[PDB]
Amino acid sequence: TTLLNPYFGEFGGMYVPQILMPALNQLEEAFVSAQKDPEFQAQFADLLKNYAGRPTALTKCQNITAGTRTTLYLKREDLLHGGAHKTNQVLGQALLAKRMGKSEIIAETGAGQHGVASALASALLGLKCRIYMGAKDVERQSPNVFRMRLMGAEVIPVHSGSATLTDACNEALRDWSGSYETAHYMLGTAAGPHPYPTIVREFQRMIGEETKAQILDKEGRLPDAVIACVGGGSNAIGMFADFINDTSVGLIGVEPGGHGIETGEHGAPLKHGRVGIYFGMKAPMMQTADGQIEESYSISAGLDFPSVGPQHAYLNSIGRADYVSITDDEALEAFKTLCRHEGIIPALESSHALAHALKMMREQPEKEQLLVVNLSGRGDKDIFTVHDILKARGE
Amino acid sequence: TTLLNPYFGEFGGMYVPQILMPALNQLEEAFVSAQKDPEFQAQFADLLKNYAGRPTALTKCQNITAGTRTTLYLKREDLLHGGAHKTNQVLGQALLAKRMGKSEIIAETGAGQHGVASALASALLGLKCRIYMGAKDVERQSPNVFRMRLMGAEVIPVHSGSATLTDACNEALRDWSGSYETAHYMLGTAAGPHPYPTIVREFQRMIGEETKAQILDKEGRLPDAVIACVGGGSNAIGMFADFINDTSVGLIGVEPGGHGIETGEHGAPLKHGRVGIYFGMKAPMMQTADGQIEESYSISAGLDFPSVGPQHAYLNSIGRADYVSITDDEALEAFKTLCRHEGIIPALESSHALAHALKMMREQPEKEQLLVVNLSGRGDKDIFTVHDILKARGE
Amino acid sequence: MERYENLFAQLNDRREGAFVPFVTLGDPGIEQSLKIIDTLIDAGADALELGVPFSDPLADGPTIQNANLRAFAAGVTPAQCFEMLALIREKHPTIPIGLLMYANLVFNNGIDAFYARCEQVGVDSVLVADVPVEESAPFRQAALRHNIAPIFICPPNADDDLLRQVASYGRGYTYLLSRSGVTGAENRPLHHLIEKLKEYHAAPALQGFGISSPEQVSAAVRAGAAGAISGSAIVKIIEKNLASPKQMLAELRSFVSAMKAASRA
Amino acid sequence: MERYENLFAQLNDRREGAFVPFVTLGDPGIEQSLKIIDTLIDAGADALELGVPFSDPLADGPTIQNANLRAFAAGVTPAQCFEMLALIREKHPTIPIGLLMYANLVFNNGIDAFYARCEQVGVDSVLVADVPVEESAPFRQAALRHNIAPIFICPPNADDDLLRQVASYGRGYTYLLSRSGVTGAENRPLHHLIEKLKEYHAAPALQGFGISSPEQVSAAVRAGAAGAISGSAIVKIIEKNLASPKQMLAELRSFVSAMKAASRA
Ligand SMILES: Cc1ncc(COP(=O)(O)O)c(C/N=C(\CNc2ccccc2O)C(=O)O)c1O
Ligand SMILES: Cc1ncc(COP(=O)(O)O)c(C/N=C(\CNc2ccccc2O)C(=O)O)c1O
Ligand SMILES: O=P(O)(O)OCCNS(=O)(=O)c1ccc(OC(F)(F)F)cc1
Ligand SMILES: O=P(O)(O)OCCNS(=O)(=O)c1ccc(OC(F)(F)F)cc1
Ligand SMILES: [Cl-]
Ligand SMILES: [Cl-]
Ligand SMILES: [Cl-]
Ligand SMILES: [Cl-]
Ligand SMILES: [Cl-]
Ligand SMILES: [Cl-]
Ligand SMILES: [Cl-]
Ligand SMILES: [Cl-]
Ligand SMILES: [Cl-]
Ligand SMILES: [Cl-]
Ligand SMILES: [Cl-]
Ligand SMILES: [Cl-]
Ligand SMILES: [Cl-]
Ligand SMILES: [Cl-]
Ligand SMILES: [Cl-]
Ligand SMILES: [Cl-]
Ligand SMILES: [Cl-]
Ligand SMILES: [Cl-]
Ligand SMILES: [Cl-]
Ligand SMILES: [Cl-]
Ligand SMILES: [Cl-]
Ligand SMILES: [Cl-]
Ligand SMILES: [Cs+]
Ligand SMILES: [Cs+]
Ligand SMILES: [Cs+]
Ligand SMILES: [Cs+]
Ligand SMILES: [Cs+]
Repeated sequence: TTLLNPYFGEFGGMYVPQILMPALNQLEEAFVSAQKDPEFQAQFADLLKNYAGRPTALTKCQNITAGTRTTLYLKREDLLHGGAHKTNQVLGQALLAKRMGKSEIIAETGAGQHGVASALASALLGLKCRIYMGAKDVERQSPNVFRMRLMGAEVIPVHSGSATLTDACNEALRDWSGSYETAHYMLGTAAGPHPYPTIVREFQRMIGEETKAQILDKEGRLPDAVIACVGGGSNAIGMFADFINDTSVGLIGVEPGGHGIETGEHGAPLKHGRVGIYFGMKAPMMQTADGQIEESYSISAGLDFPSVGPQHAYLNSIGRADYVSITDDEALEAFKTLCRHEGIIPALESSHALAHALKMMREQPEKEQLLVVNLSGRGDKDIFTVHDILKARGE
Repeated sequence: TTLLNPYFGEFGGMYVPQILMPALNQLEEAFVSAQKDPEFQAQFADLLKNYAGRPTALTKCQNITAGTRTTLYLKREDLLHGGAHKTNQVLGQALLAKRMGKSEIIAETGAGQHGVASALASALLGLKCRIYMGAKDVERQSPNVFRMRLMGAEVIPVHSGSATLTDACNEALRDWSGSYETAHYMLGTAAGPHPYPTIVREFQRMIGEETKAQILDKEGRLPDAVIACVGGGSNAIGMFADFINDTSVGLIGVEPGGHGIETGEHGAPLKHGRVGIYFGMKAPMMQTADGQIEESYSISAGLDFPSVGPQHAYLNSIGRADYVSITDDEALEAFKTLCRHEGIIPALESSHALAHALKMMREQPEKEQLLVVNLSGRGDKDIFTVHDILKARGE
Repeated sequence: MERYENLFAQLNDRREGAFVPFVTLGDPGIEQSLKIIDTLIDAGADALELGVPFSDPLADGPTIQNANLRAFAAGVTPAQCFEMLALIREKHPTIPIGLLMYANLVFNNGIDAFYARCEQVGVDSVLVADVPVEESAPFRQAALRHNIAPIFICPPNADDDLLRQVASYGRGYTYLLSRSGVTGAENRPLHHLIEKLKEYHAAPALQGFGISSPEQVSAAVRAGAAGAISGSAIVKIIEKNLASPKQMLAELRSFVSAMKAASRA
Repeated sequence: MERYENLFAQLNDRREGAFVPFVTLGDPGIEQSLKIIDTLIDAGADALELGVPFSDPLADGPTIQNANLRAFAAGVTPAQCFEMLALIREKHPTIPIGLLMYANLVFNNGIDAFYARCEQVGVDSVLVADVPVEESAPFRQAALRHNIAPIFICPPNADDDLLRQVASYGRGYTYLLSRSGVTGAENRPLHHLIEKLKEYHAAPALQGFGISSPEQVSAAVRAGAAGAISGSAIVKIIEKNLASPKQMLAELRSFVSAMKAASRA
């Protein structure tokens, strides 16, 4: 039994070896207890504000929407301490770990933003932190590898499989299955076995709560749509959550299209995969006809994952949220556009969200629409990858 | 004649070729007019808040002061858009440039944080931006070189002299002396000819104004001392300004000690140089017995400058502010301490300020004191320089 | 599931436990795998635990990860595994055959259709490593409708509710988990769990995860459990002799003989 | 400053302007510099503008930057420059000698002490490139107390207040600045400025910054100015012939002859 519903429609659940169920039930009750605890909430708020810098700005683009009837705001999670939204829920999970008497942290990372967030929260709060990261991602996001090691975290490159996020996820879970009495597994997205999809959403929902208050103050009304990239689902569900009951607000999640959906080299299982059981959850998966989990691809390490969180699969199924894809080339063009015309260097993950908003504007430039893009991180970790591309294509 | 006093005691002035005086007088009147203009101030405030992310957090250290009677807060300019306090006054100078009908920007940079700030403000506000940077600094701060070029700025390496900040300053001023009808020279610190020391202070004074309000709210009283690194003087005077009339508050500026003052390889002219005339101002200078301007040294490019702003020379002369130095090794130890025990990766420039506060605590650990460090930037630009050091010394 | 019932009856009338080796089907190739398994059975294996190659074996350490990879390097598909299972069953009509599955391979083409195919080829039990009792309902219902025993894990620190659930839901044998962690011969019983399972009328217990030497086998039988499973120790003998197929088989037969003997009281 | 007065009187009684070359003292070495300057004067230089090597010559483009560096490469100090100045004055008793200083070299050992040394070696004027009229008071007071003419720049777009200030404060000659920018022979008059300076009783005007060919010299004289200064064109002849000292001097003499001739109406 559980205290909370582990499913969103047919999606979710706790598909983990029996040995890990006490750990999951332990985490669920600690979360339920923390959510009712004024002292927990005040400590969490204190860290969000005074350590991480919340509330984050809501920036109105001027230049990139000129000559259209689109008004575009960027919710500036790139300004959060650590450089991405991943820091929000890590602070909350770290307080849950201390609440449970845990002293070590396990985490997976791909863009290395969740790893950086896990390392900085563990340094601040006195936890010992070890992080699995695919060897391919060690390379294309190497600034973050240095950053995690400078803060005292152990960084373990994973060379099996694709050497990307799936294999780091697998290694993390293998480790936790044999260290859970003393380690808390700080899962980095709104996926995995219950209660993680629920916990991660609640610990990221300030993204959308602030956005709602900010838009109402600046525009006197709700947005026509909010738009976020979807790697495992955390920044998108954090942006969506507070708008779910506002049925006029569109919710748009953007999956990586990689080299193009038709090439099969992409990271878009919600719209192009099929439901399966893996990473502790029933969710859309990229898989072979035989049920083998496929390798994903994205220029962006943070989106390069062959599955998706179960609340997004559910919101899609009932039609409350819509999901699209953006290719490597489209994300790169939006990256360049933002640097040059607004002076903000976005993460390549967030650039997928931006690219779709720019499409929405450009395709229908006389359509009146008020849009918010979740700018989930800054792009310092990407400048070397981007430079090698622009040089390969002669720029 | 001028509208405002160009001197702070004996220091300051306008020691520029006669050809540049109209440009300086033009800038002074535009500033005086902007400061009285509600619409200017509302536009500047709008950019500070909604684009750059102000107010910045005031973070209470927990771990690094444990077992002492020091309470230490960090004013988090590392969280500002662009990653350092340099962004504040750049937004204000860019609005002054538009107010004057200028369309191009010239700037110098050493740590590349002012260059990044100049490039991002020029992208946002529609100015064409070119930046001089010493070739040595091109290398040890190369992440910022990419960043400026991604935002559309032209980056010109300067190979003469030391190939550090002095030579970029010289090249910038040479350029402005022949392009001033169309370019605004966006000077990056509180030095140079009047009115820059005044303008830069007023456009950075929100650092100290916020700090005062934040400390009063959290502690119910003013700080015992505020502490800032001094490269040319802008983050320190921005922190100091609002406390100058609170005579109980100590003002402590920290110059780079480099390899040690006794080696002569340092960047501490206020305490170890002697007054001279150069970079358009009468100020303490590192110079030979003959009056040749000496080359400075610091592990930190942002502090590696053989002079200092004239308001700091004045505040020192009357005893209102005290100035100290911190060596390369001391700054590196404070860098490591902050990463590992608070989860914040500071700029090596700010690490000098932190190192002195940690000295103040460690030397007298039963002394009750409430301290604020100006954490002027984040350290992403330094991680490669720091890694090569830790490897050279076997870590 | 009747084959498990009959095996445990005869092992009872002989005062000995069961030795149950594990291999991944098709490691290092189909023909060598079938030959390996016959050698296991000839050397004295009482029952078999057989892994179907899966892309992401979460509960397996590097030894069995590399087994899965070798199989995939030989192009081994679940379909080919079912052809192998049919050939093994045809040679060995009374040997209990148990599968080690991951959930996506069961769910992929339809849970009922998976268990129906298991019944067609003569499989006796199915353990799905990443399905806890809390999610097991559609798997164990489909298992029973096709006369397949659903195997449930009894972990070291299980509570009473788990004990009663596993007793009532499982058939064939109860999987007595030696320890936390993942499979491996590099990381090495609880008598109280063995006896509570008996009181609740659970299927007989086999201990697994970390059993690599005859002493561990004798220890489990003495603790009152019905037998023991060894995967990685078997697999490494395969890994070490890839270039010597018949030196591999000689070493496998010697090892299994020693492990089987240790189960005889 | 009397030497300037007498030179402009005689140039008036001859219907010609002044040609005033510039070199950095000690470029490329002390002995070659003295020889260069004698060759300049023998070829027809009316007065001299002489730079003291400074570490950061803000108003100088790369040609004269490299002159400064060459001098420093020969170990040339301001002290050695004053010894050179004394040797030049001893050879040439009537030739006006003007220094191009940067402010820190004047302020360094004491402004009064700098001008006192200038008077001792026989310097006639001092232009401090980074001191505008707005900061000039202690420099021009010390200059006049030691019978040194303070030279002030009249820039292209000067207002009337500047014109009246420069007229009243300067002595010797007024520096008519050709254009914005820094020195150089790569980047190439205003008659209204020349005539307002006369009305206010300013010292006679010499044009500089960018004069590199005889035509530019003749143009300045025709515009009513009293002469013209060429630095970089002179300096590059030095730079190009560092390995041929006497080919250098031959080319210098030829060039100066042509520039001087152009000043003769
Ligand atoms: C700036 C930024 N913006 C968006 C994202 C997308 O992640 P999302 O908001 O959770 O959808 C990332 C993803 N980052 C990952 C992957 N994190 C991850 C992704 C998938 C499964 C497990 C994971 O730990 C990391 O490890 O840092 C990111 O860095
Ligand atoms: C994070 C950080 N923190 C502190 C500093 C020190 O500068 P300060 O606050 O002005 O004293 C820097 C200095 N940075 C410079 C030098 N800027 C500079 C320095 C000296 C003269 C001219 C300059 O443009 C830059 O160009 O980015 C910095 O990056
Ligand atoms: O002897 P070892 O260490 O190699 O272990 C052999 C295990 N092979 S197995 O099929 O019994 C087996 C049984 C259960 C497993 O996972 C689960 F417990 F979560 F269900 C995994 C493998
Ligand atoms: O012919 P060019 O281009 O080489 O110019 C030669 C100039 N040499 S100089 O001593 O007259 C001279 C005069 C004034 C200068 O700067 C100032 F105008 F700001 F004061 C610099 C050099
Ligand atoms: Cl269900
Ligand atoms: Cl709550
Ligand atoms: Cl509450
Ligand atoms: Cl509300
Ligand atoms: Cl409104
Ligand atoms: Cl395909
Ligand atoms: Cl299928
Ligand atoms: Cl799409
Ligand atoms: Cl419309
Ligand atoms: Cl004064
Ligand atoms: Cl004001
Ligand atoms: Cl006002
Ligand atoms: Cl107030
Ligand atoms: Cl208080
Ligand atoms: Cl020394
Ligand atoms: Cl001296
Ligand atoms: Cl000191
Ligand atoms: Cl005290
Ligand atoms: Cl047998
Ligand atoms: Cl039973
Ligand atoms: Cl002559
Ligand atoms: Cl006069
Ligand atoms: Cs803020
Ligand atoms: Cs618009
Ligand atoms: Cs994905
Ligand atoms: Cs303390
Ligand atoms: Cs300095």
